[PDB]
Amino acid sequence: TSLYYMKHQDFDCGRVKILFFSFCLGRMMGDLFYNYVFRYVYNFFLAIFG
Amino acid sequence: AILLAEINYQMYLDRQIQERILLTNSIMLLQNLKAAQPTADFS
Repeated sequence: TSLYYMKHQDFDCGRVKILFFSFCLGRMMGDLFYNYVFRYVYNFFLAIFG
Repeated sequence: AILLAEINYQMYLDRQIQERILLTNSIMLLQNLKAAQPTADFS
């Protein structure tokens, strides 16, 4: 099943500066929605699959 | 004599109101610097 595994890619931390708040929304955007949402669910199918 | 006496007393009253102006603008400055905290974020 390791053939069918998408790794943990690190995304471009594109910083936005809301006044004095510097933080990259792209990074946690990818982290949540793919690196943790898509990733966990997919590996859950692989877990039930094996 | 008494006239320029109230002038002394009287721009002394302007004294106190200028001191109040000090107080107001200083507090406005502390308010904006509070809104201007230095962040320790490095990531």
